[PDB]
Amino acid sequence: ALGGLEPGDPAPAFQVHTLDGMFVYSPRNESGRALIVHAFTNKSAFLECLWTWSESLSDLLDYLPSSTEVLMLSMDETAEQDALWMREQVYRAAAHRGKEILSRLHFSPTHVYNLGNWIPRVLYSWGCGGHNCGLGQVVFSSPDWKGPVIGKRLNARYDWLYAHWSTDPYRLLDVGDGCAPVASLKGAVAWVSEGGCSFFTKIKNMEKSNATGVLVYALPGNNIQDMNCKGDECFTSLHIPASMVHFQPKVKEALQKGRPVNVKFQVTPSRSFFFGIDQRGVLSEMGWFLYPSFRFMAWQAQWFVFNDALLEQLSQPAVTVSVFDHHDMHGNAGAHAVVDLPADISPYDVLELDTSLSCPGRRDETCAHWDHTVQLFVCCNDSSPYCNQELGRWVTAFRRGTGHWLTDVSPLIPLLNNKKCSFTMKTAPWAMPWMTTLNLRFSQSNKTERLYPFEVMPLFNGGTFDKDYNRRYHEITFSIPAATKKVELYAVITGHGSDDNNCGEFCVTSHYFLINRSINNTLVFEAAGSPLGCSLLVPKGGVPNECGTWLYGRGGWCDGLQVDPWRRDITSQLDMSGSNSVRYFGLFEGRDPNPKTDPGNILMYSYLVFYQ
Amino acid sequence: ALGGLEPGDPAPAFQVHTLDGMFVYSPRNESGRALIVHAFTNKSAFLECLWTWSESLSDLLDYLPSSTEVLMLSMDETAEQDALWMREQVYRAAAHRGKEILSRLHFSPTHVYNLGNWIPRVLYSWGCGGHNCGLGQVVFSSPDWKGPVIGKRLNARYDWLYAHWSTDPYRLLDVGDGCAPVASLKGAVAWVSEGGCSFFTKIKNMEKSNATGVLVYALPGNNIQDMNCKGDECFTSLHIPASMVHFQPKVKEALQKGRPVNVKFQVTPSRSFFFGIDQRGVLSEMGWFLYPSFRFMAWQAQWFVFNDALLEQLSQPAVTVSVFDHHDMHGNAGAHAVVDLPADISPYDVLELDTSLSCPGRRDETCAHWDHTVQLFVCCNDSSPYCNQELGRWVTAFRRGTGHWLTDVSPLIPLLNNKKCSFTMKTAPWAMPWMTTLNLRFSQSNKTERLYPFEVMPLFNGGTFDKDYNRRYHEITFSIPAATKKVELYAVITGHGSDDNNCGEFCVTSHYFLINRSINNTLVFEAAGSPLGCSLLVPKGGVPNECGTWLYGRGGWCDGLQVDPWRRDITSQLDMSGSNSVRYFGLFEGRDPNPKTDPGNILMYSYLVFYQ
Ligand SMILES: *[C@@H]1O[C@H](CO[C@@H]2O[C@@H](C)[C@@H](O)[C@@H](O)[C@@H]2O)[C@@H](O[C@@H]2O[C@H](CO)[C@@H](O)[C@H](O)[C@H]2NC(C)=O)[C@H](O)[C@H]1NC(C)=O
Ligand SMILES: *[C@@H]1O[C@H](CO[C@@H]2O[C@@H](C)[C@@H](O)[C@@H](O)[C@@H]2O)[C@@H](O[C@@H]2O[C@H](CO)[C@@H](O)[C@H](O)[C@H]2NC(C)=O)[C@H](O)[C@H]1NC(C)=O
Ligand SMILES: *[C@@H]1O[C@H](CO)[C@@H](O[C@@H]2O[C@H](CO)[C@@H](O)[C@H](O)[C@H]2NC(C)=O)[C@H](O)[C@H]1NC(C)=O
Ligand SMILES: *[C@@H]1O[C@H](CO)[C@@H](O[C@@H]2O[C@H](CO)[C@@H](O)[C@H](O)[C@H]2NC(C)=O)[C@H](O)[C@H]1NC(C)=O
Ligand SMILES: *[C@@H]1O[C@H](CO)[C@@H](O)[C@H](O)[C@H]1NC(C)=O
Ligand SMILES: *[C@@H]1O[C@H](CO)[C@@H](O)[C@H](O)[C@H]1NC(C)=O
Ligand SMILES: *[C@@H]1O[C@H](CO)[C@@H](O)[C@H](O)[C@H]1NC(C)=O
Ligand SMILES: *[C@@H]1O[C@H](CO)[C@@H](O)[C@H](O)[C@H]1NC(C)=O
Repeated sequence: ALGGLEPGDPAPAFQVHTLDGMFVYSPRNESGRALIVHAFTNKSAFLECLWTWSESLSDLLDYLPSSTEVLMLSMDETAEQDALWMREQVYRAAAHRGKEILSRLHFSPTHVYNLGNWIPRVLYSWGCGGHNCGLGQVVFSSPDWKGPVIGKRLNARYDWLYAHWSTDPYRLLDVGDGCAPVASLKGAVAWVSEGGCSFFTKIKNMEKSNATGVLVYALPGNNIQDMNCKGDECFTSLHIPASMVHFQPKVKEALQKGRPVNVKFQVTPSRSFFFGIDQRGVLSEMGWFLYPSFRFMAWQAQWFVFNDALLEQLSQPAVTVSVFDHHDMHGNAGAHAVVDLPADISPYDVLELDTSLSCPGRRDETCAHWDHTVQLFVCCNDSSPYCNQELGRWVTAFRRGTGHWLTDVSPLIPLLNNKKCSFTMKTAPWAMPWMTTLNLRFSQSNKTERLYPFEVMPLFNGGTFDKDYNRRYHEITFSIPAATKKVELYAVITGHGSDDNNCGEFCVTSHYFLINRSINNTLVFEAAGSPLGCSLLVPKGGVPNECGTWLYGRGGWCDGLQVDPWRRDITSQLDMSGSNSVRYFGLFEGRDPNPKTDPGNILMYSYLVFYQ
Repeated sequence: ALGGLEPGDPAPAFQVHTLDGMFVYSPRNESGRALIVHAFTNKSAFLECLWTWSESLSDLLDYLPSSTEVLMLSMDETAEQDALWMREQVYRAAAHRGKEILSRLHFSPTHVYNLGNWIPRVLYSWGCGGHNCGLGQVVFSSPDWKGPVIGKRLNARYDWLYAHWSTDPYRLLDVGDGCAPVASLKGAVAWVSEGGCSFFTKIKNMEKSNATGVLVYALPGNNIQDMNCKGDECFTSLHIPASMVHFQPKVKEALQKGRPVNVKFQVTPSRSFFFGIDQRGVLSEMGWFLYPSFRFMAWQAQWFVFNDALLEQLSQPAVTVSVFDHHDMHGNAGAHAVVDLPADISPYDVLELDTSLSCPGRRDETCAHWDHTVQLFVCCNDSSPYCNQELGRWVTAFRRGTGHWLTDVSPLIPLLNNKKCSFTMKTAPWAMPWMTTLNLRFSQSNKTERLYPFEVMPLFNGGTFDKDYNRRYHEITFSIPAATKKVELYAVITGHGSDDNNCGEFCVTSHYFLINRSINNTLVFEAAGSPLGCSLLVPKGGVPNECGTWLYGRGGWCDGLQVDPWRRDITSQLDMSGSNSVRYFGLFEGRDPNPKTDPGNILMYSYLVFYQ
């Protein structure tokens, strides 16, 4: 019944009533605007802050694409008033700003249990149970009270306090504002009031007072806020959890009486608050929301656009060779396959890889909970140096299986020196299983002065980022073959791990390919270490709304995205008729690395390509 | 997260608050009382009638086992009052009756969105979308009204009106009581008021007035009722649908004004209203509810008991041989396998078959929507008559995959005359795929005077139930081998199809095995044709709450249950030293069948077994 209501299936047509009229969705054979259906409920402080926080509304008005529509439903019994409240909030935010986006926003006062469509089934069956998704509740219990008092809570920013609450009951002690250290609480959760001083200061003072946790209650008539640091506050690390709730007269009266009070934290599973329909009418999951900002939706929308632009590229003329079709990957072997390439790949001067790393199930919940590198090695002649050489590199997403990327690896065509070859896609041995689908697309460029690769010589590999990292690399002297018109450097470099300086994965590390000991060739990961360095690559293929730190700018790569190779032309630098020398070296802050604890890692694959 | 929350997985421990105290469920290594969790919502007239209809409460108080517990939650915002209302209704029903059952009923005033447990996830993810499950709603729309009016509706009894509503909009005409024929409505749904005359009379008069449907509105302050016939009314067949709703002043005022009024019918998907935990802590689906009566729960509970009693039997000492392990079945081939039986099965005088017919997925929604016969044939020597002979017969359930039966087929042991044999489980070729798991259990009986079968001779087969049915059967003359102490008749007979007399599947047909033309041997399907003939076999293995007419008493079989063979001893009738004659014949009402239209079918497999 109702057809397929799982990710990847088409979205059946439907009709809804809204303050502006009848909103009708009908599948089309063409590509149109993507849709985002959002279900709002007053029982979650996450959505309340989403719709009340000015930053979230500004992000929605600014970063939302111009080719996306949003529909809002209310699962609460006050849907009629809830829709009007949301519309008023949006209009007030858009005041003295753009107003075209309003035409793409629709608010349905209809009750969820009266739609008469397939939407409630999707909302119920697409349960999130993850980051900032799932009603977080706080239960206050006292012997005097005949029953508990249940309220909403919003956990602090994921990037500030990594400590998590425990299901075991806690105590509760009144500490007023909480920004002045007290004698001691003896492992009793603090009951503090927002305002007066800083939030970070409150948490720090409570931790210094021997407190297992803190609970900020908003003053009457106020709203919950997202707890986060500001500059100097973030360097300091706090090892206790915290959350913000509303004000309850009962707990205050009990504390004044001196009666014991206990507090418990729970996560009640809820219904999906977001689900998207792609530009082609395909149902898609919107991932997780790390913190209450509408930006997470916009990024998802951006991805949809890219996906469409991707699906148009694959439809173009090209010779397709399928290597993997949902082939399972896990362990050392990973995914091994053997293919028979066309008889003659010489005319094809362009080679691309279309890759899709999905999970065993359609839903994202059945995916790996970590990001692990993936490498594609190719072997066509064991008696040649090209065997087991890396052809492409990718990075998995945090519990997402919608990844679909296209990478240009044309200069590595000479590695395929045999009509029959073997391809091995490998990841971390201890990684959870994945399902890889890979296709090689051969094509001829539109360039008039077409050039064809004929030789690929590996230059240097990676290694541990230690003080001896640059001591293992020696100058390579090579002579250029005749009938050569162009020389290129093709290097795939990625830093991993953390050290005293958080280097490797979050390091601004420079890599130099000195040529003829006379000219530099620099690759720098400037975006590394930035809070949102990897958030700008979603239009380019990055998978957004991942269950992890997918926003941090990494060194040379990003989560849920292929590693775009670094290609440089050095035909001018080299002496086309004579010998040349090349030497690699990596540096940090302009000096060799000196990691005293937990040294990082550098995975590199470098090649020198000669064109006819 | 939350472990496995699908059918067949264990139920994690949990705690809930109720008017009587703290209800705690903790898995145990032993077997205890089964549990039934029911979610109630005021938005469904089905549950409202369930909790307001006296018949349903009486059925709950009478047929509910004494080893079952029921917990009730309310998904509505009035849970506190809803639980008290349910408790008051139950107590009033139990007045002047038994009160022990009350100790096994618990009512939780806690809101569903505040449980803090795994129950809401199951309720949301176990969507029903089927018979009398899924909010049936009626939408009244008029040009004068700025918005539609949505109300609850309860479709008439499934066994009375098979006509179904259409998603297309209808009209609405006021016809008062509706038990007096009018001029004509011209394909306009009738708007009638309950009371004054009979419901069947109202529907008949409306159909005679050229009406596409009828809608009964209950008087203000009244409640919806289940539409059904009474004796003479049921013989007559009506080809239009009908439903009962509440009274709306707006539609009445509009009709008085003469303004056009349109009515539409929809089915909004909802959350699961019932889910059960077996005696061993395994989550189990409760199937569908054909009409609003609590009996459907009780039957399910009964099944649980049987299941436990079944699982204890399998744990007993026995030689187990697995033939199928979730082997797929579909098409003509069905499921074919080859097994190597023990070296010597002579000492094992008892042979049983443990069978489980599940679906491709754990959920019942992925199951076949029809009941189809299943037969197990065995071949051990192509040069022997025993090849391709039937060993066991089963009947699938309407969209249920919890079937697990144990059938005694010991007299058919001689069919296994070779250590290696081939087993073929076959169903209707056009049937949806199933997954069969079969095990043969050999055991030695506790009887002191043990007897061992050594010869099985087929006697007669089935055929089409026509006037020539008995003309194709001739007397079989057989001589008994020496060293024989007992002779048995083992016949598996099943009627199928319908005819002018509804014979075959719903026929009281007698089968006679005349022996030596001197003594009868009668098998009669007395329960055939009864409304609840097959409802009494749930404790014996019948799968209850099927998506079909599983309550009707069939001829010699029942839905979701094995066909228990008919075994009779005739050692006295036969001349142990001499020849004997046997002749089969089937009769209806004491006479040969004379089906003028759509003749039925009789599937029979008969054997004469000789014991040492
Ligand atoms: C190739 O570059 C290296 C490294 O210099 C880096 O880039 C410079 C522009 C500057 O930012 C340095 O701090 C970087 O480390 C050159 O060798 C180094 O040159 C620097 C001065 O630029 C000197 O202090 C170091 O001792 C040199 N050696 C090292 C770092 O090992 C090199 O000269 C460049 N090649 C050329 C210009 O042909
Ligand atoms: C075996 O039974 C048949 C069938 O009789 C049936 O059972 C009877 C008790 C009675 O209910 C009949 O109406 C049933 O049909 C006997 O043969 C028939 O006997 C009936 C009278 O009982 C007679 O009218 C029929 O013509 C007979 N023949 C038929 C129905 O084909 C038969 O005699 C029985 N065998 C015995 C007693 O040894
Ligand atoms: C969402 O729920 C919160 C929490 O109940 C509501 O917050 C209330 O807001 C009103 C209006 O400012 C205050 O008077 C109350 O004191 C607040 N707390 C309560 C009622 O507990 C909030 O209004 C709700 N939002 C919507 C749109 O209904
Ligand atoms: C379930 O919903 C129905 C339909 O709304 C309620 O029926 C109402 O019952 C009251 C009390 O007898 C009447 O006064 C109303 O006229 C009825 N119809 C309405 C309100 O539309 C019924 O009470 C509800 N049950 C519970 C337990 O809340
Ligand atoms: C916290 O407890 C520790 C236990 O070792 C104690 O040394 C310390 O002084 C306490 N700090 C307070 C009460 O601020
Ligand atoms: C590998 O290359 C060598 C080069 O001498 C060639 O002789 C050999 O046949 C090649 N092997 C295959 C399997 O193509
Ligand atoms: C119903 O319509 C049919 C159309 O053939 C007509 O013959 C019949 O008289 C009508 N019956 C009524 C209006 O009762
Ligand atoms: C079948 O039975 C016959 C009886 O003569 C015997 O000769 C033959 O070997 C048997 N076949 C098998 C496969 O057991």
